[PDB]
Amino acid sequence: SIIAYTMSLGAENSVAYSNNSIAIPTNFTISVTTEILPVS
Amino acid sequence: LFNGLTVLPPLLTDEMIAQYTSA
Ligand SMILES: *[C@@H]1O[C@H](CO)[C@@H](O)[C@H](O)[C@H]1NC(C)=O
Repeated sequence: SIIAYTMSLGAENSVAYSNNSIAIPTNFTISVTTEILPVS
Repeated sequence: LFNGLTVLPPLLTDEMIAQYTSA
């Protein structure tokens, strides 16, 4: 049946911070998106 | 910051918004 919820803004995550820490990748990626727009 | 004029609330809050920013 039907329901009503409070809106979750996204899934809690966190950035492991530390004054001597870093994050650098190893593998790239290519990802196509879209953007539809009017002209007339 | 009646006569049939209704004011509504928004979808997002003054609170949630303040939560988005924090992120
Ligand atoms: C990079 O990602 C592709 C597919 O996502 C994978 O096939 C490839 O092995 C990855 N390379 C490394 C170095 O992880």
